[PDB]
Amino acid sequence: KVEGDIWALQKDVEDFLSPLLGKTPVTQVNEVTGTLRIKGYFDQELKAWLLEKGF
Amino acid sequence: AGGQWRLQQGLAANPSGYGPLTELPDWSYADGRPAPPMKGQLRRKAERETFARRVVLLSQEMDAGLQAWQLRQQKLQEEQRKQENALKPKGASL
Amino acid sequence: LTYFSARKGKRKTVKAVIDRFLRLHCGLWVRRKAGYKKKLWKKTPARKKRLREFVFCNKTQSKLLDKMTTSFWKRRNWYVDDPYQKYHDRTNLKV
Amino acid sequence: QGGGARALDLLRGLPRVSLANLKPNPGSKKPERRPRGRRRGRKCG
Amino acid sequence: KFTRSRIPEKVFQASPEDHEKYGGDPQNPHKLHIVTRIKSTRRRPYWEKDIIKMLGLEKAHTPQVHKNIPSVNAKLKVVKHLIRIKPLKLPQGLPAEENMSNTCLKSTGELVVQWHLKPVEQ
Amino acid sequence: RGRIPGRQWIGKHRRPRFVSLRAKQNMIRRLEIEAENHYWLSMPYMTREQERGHAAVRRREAFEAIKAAATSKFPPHRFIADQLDHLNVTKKWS
RNA sequence: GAAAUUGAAACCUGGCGCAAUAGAUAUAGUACCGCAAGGGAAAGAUGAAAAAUUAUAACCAAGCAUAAUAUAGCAAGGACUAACCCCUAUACCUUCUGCAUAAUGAAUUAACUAGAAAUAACUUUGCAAGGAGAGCCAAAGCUAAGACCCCCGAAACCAGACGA
RNA sequence: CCGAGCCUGGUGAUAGCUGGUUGUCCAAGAUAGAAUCUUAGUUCAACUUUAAAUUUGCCCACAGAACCCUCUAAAUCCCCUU
RNA sequence: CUCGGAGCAGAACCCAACCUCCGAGCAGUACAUGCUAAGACUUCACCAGUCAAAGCGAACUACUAUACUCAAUUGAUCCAAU
Ligand SMILES: [K+]
Ligand SMILES: [K+]
Ligand SMILES: [K+]
Ligand SMILES: [K+]
Ligand SMILES: [K+]
Ligand SMILES: [K+]
Ligand SMILES: [K+]
Ligand SMILES: [K+]
Ligand SMILES: [K+]
Ligand SMILES: [Mg+2]
Ligand SMILES: [Mg+2]
Ligand SMILES: [Mg+2]
Ligand SMILES: [Mg+2]
Ligand SMILES: [Mg+2]
Ligand SMILES: [Mg+2]
Ligand SMILES: [Mg+2]
Ligand SMILES: [Mg+2]
Ligand SMILES: [Mg+2]
Ligand SMILES: [Mg+2]
Ligand SMILES: [Mg+2]
Ligand SMILES: [Mg+2]
Ligand SMILES: [Mg+2]
Ligand SMILES: [Mg+2]
Ligand SMILES: [Mg+2]
Ligand SMILES: [Mg+2]
Ligand SMILES: [Mg+2]
Ligand SMILES: [Mg+2]
Ligand SMILES: [Mg+2]
Ligand SMILES: [Mg+2]
Ligand SMILES: [Mg+2]
Ligand SMILES: [Mg+2]
Ligand SMILES: [Mg+2]
Ligand SMILES: [Mg+2]
Ligand SMILES: [Mg+2]
Ligand SMILES: [Mg+2]
Ligand SMILES: [Mg+2]
Ligand SMILES: [Mg+2]
Ligand SMILES: [Mg+2]
Ligand SMILES: [Mg+2]
Ligand SMILES: [Mg+2]
Repeated sequence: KVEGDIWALQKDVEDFLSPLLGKTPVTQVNEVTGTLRIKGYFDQELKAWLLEKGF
Repeated sequence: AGGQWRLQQGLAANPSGYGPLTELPDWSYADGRPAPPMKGQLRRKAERETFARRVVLLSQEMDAGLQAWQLRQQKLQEEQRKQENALKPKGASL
Repeated sequence: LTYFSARKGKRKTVKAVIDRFLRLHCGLWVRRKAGYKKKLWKKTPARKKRLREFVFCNKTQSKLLDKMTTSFWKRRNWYVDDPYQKYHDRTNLKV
Repeated sequence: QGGGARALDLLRGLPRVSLANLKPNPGSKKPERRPRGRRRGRKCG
Repeated sequence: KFTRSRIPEKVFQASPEDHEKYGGDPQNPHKLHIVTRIKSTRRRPYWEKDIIKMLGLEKAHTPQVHKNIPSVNAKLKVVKHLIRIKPLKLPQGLPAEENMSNTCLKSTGELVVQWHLKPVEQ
Repeated sequence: RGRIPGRQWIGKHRRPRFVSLRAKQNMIRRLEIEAENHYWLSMPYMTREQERGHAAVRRREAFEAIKAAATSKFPPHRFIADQLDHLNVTKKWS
């Protein structure tokens, strides 16, 4: 359910998850469906991260 | 024919190998402007460069490894000297 | 195995598997050792204890029994005071 | 906001959507294999 | 039964006569090898096929440089009958960054850092 | 009238095979090459103790690249433009 | 392989059916075959007008004819001024450890003649601790779609008829 | 055309057996055994294929792996480095 | 026709022949050969088989006492008896 510039979301996600993983995460951007797919389990980290952002 | 003779002269056994007959450009523009390099020569130039860099990389690793081993031997010798010092002996010898 | 029944057109369950094996919802199958009630007088207590154990099945046997049973036996059950309730889910499993 | 506005105004300059230019999403229609040809014929797997 | 072959260490002990024949200097051993495969790996046991791949000798008559160290030499001793081993010579020393693109490996085992494709004026 | 029983090159009775002059020379030529290989394997540049660990850093980094490429597999990105460009199949002149 | 229980829709005149080896066997259960029960075909093609019949041109399989043949060889290839002469080359399918094999099938042409589907899993959408247009599944699941499973052949067995 | 008629039906009987199995192109690909009225077949391993996860795999330095016994075998296992 | 030892198969494992040899289908002593539980082995799959620290409960301060001696010394499911 991502609207607008999904590529902006990917850079923010990569910046946020880089310290935790120690490397750039492997992500897939689906412009058609507005879906960002990330390798690994980061649901709890991203839910709090998106909640802080105001979403 | 003549492969062994070419080796004795320091040349490639196959005349199509390294040399002016192969590596030089086959043609140039009539006004004198040089032609673009042949695709075969570009492949050989890149392949030779990788071989040259591999020679340097192997040489530097062995040089670095020899220094590291020599550094360890020097360090091992120094450690023996320090342990010699201790408290002055006493008893019968005093 | 009956892949398409003659009256309903549905896959049937081999009831021999049900009477012998228990499928944990995690995908594992639990069975009893063969001959654990046979000739106990000639078997050492160390051997007899191993026969009384409830062991798991390997990937091939577990996959075989999945094909021989319908989706009814793979559903999640909430039996009251189920002895095997704690074994229906995996913990700290990697890969 | 390059996801919503950009995906629509780009559609303005494209030909009208009709029944003659509809395709399934890639990867959603796996090709059908038939026992024809040298590869999948003969003993047919 | 056909098994792997244990080569005695006496085979790899150079006599003074050998040094004069091949010109090598035991006190200054060559740093690098020039290994070229001149024999096919077919009709040879699989362990010889694997070692050829490890040494990067898949294509015959393609020179490959390897370090003259006991571990590398151990692999060479297994497939010594399939390869030609020559010492790498550096008449002008190791190539530098300036002359990396002007190097050539001659048939004599010498790596020349300058390659002008011109006859000598001498 | 002179026939080999069974197949020629297999069995208890075989067709005799003889070594020609050039057959010997070819074997001797390859024997000389291997003899020179024995000489060049008799002079290692470093001992086993000196060699140890001199290339561990590069070998470890080489395998980390293999691990990185192995764990980087993922479906490629999907773009709206690629899906929308399929409408051009019915583009016509006005 | 149930049952209790549950409980919906229902406007004939349509076709991502066949088009003369197809679609019924069918132009017909006729011709023909059998004592009988029974088995069971093949095919037609002008045009607005035949009360326009010197009409409706032509080109297309195998088979021939126009037009037999010239050293030598899986009949071809490389070629060549030149068809051949020169050089190179042990048909195909099946079956096998292995087939030019003197193992199998095939005169040839046209038409017909042989991969059907669950269980999960994967891939791509939807929605999401929910999914699904009552049922079912669910400790990221669930719903929907795509995608995998041939042809011919016995000697027999049984039931009911028809035959001295 | 009788070691037991013929016709129809069950019937598209069944066949671990034989034969056949239709467009183009590319890629990976030859594999210890065990059980079986089983060795003309199957199932499980092994091998092979695809997708996926993440981490060592192969080649191998010392050190190390038995007495009894006639061949005091070629070698193997283990194994950092590379 | 199943099981075990030895040679073939000399040194980790494995390895066939209607190959060369010898055996097994028990016996004896206990009556904690009670219970339970880390980590392992495994007859090339599976089934089956094998070894086990700690702990509970015993034994025990004499008892090479703590999963008997022994090489094989054996038979799945269904079913039947209780
Ligand atoms: K095929
Ligand atoms: K193939
Ligand atoms: K012979
Ligand atoms: K055939
Ligand atoms: K046959
Ligand atoms: K023959
Ligand atoms: K034959
Ligand atoms: K025949
Ligand atoms: K069979
Ligand atoms: Mg064919
Ligand atoms: Mg003969
Ligand atoms: Mg008809
Ligand atoms: Mg009619
Ligand atoms: Mg014709
Ligand atoms: Mg000829
Ligand atoms: Mg010929
Ligand atoms: Mg045969
Ligand atoms: Mg042949
Ligand atoms: Mg003939
Ligand atoms: Mg034939
Ligand atoms: Mg035959
Ligand atoms: Mg015919
Ligand atoms: Mg199917
Ligand atoms: Mg399917
Ligand atoms: Mg037939
Ligand atoms: Mg009967
Ligand atoms: Mg009857
Ligand atoms: Mg009469
Ligand atoms: Mg009769
Ligand atoms: Mg059949
Ligand atoms: Mg049969
Ligand atoms: Mg291939
Ligand atoms: Mg039996
Ligand atoms: Mg078999
Ligand atoms: Mg190994
Ligand atoms: Mg290692
Ligand atoms: Mg032995
Ligand atoms: Mg082995
Ligand atoms: Mg095992
Ligand atoms: Mg204890």
